[PDB]
Amino acid sequence: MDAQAAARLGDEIAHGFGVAAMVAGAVAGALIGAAVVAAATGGLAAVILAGSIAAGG
Amino acid sequence: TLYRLHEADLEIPDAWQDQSINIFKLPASGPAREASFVISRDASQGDAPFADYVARQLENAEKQLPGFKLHKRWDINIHGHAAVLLDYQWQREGRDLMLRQVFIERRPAVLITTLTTTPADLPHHEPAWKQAMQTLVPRP
Amino acid sequence: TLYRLHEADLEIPDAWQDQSINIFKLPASGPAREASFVISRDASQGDAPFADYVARQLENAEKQLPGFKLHKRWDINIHGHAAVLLDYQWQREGRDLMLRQVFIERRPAVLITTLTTTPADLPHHEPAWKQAMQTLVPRP
Repeated sequence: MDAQAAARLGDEIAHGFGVAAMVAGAVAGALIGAAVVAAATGGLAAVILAGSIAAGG
Repeated sequence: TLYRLHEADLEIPDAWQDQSINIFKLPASGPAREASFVISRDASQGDAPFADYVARQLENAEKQLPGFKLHKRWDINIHGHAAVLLDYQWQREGRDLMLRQVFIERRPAVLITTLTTTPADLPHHEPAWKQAMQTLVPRP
Repeated sequence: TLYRLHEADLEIPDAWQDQSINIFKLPASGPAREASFVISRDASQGDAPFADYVARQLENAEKQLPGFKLHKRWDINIHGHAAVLLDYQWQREGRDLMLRQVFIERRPAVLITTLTTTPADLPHHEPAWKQAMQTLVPRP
């Protein structure tokens, strides 16, 4: 478990910056889906990147 | 709210808003690279009819996904629930991604299944994807 | 290989890798701000014993989180499953973050619960968190 990411994720979602919070349904699913296909990472890492993707747009 | 997950049950206050995401990575196979299957929830629908909710989802996807291309719209049914199936593609860092997204009307939130692959690899993973969605039973 | 989620049942091939993350945003309450409650899985443990697995988690958290330092640790049993509870503190961009994390031994993957808040706000979110964990019933 990446404590780095669990902390980042838990922090981001607390402040309203989770993926499902900032973009529509279809988009959040699509962003999460791309992150997983793009490293030895896990679900946490994927959800974080989906939010960084969503934020840069 | 008693909340069930694959590995346990636990009670959740109703003031907690759910953003849970099930994620399955389809392993690489032969010529095809790895794909992803994701279950997400969306509680945005409010009072609009379902058919118009999907439209709001389409308009948002065309606006925010770069290189959006719609391939198919399917107004179908899943075990008594109105459903819409979306085949579209968008571009991520020069790579063409082929998406297959299902919106299943439910309260308090729409269930969304999203398969991400490449147009070339889609036919390879369509069997496994077809397997899962035909097995989906929304729970009361 | 049937997969159970709060809203449906479905068959998932075993070749697919589970990376699911349950996510809840805790509402602000009194002087305290919103918190998050996350359930993640980990298959890295392998054959190493829980204690040495839990051991390795702190070693990595202690080098990777700026300003790490450990407040508490429990060793408890949840319905026959060994569990360790950690209260530790770290700073992200100069603001104090507090984590309450429980590792529940299980296979094929260890269950992990993570509550994020601030040292100040932990007492205000603790009652609801206590509700959630006193009800967690693992499946056999």
